[PDB]
Amino acid sequence: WGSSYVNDFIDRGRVKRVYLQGRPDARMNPDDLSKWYVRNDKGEMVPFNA
Amino acid sequence: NGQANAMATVQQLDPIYVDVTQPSTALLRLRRELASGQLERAGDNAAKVSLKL
Repeated sequence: WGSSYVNDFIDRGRVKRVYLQGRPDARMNPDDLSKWYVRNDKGEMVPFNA
Repeated sequence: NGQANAMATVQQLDPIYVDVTQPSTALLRLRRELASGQLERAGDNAAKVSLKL
């Protein structure tokens, strides 16, 4: 959600930024908060609403 | 005789099991709202399931 700016890259001889964020379909409503998963220590994905 | 690793595998592609998952808190709130409050009334087409790739 927070759109983390990760590093820089070159474009047409100019230094520009590169960002990282989920797609717009995945962050619009609170139940879309349940659509994201995290990997536990054992290696499986657990949903965010768990 | 009785080794762990196999030599080959045979599979039946028709039909296909689809094992899906859902969190237990979602099942809990669905079971709570299914009885308390408004009745969800699952009905006849509760068996119907369609998937996307």
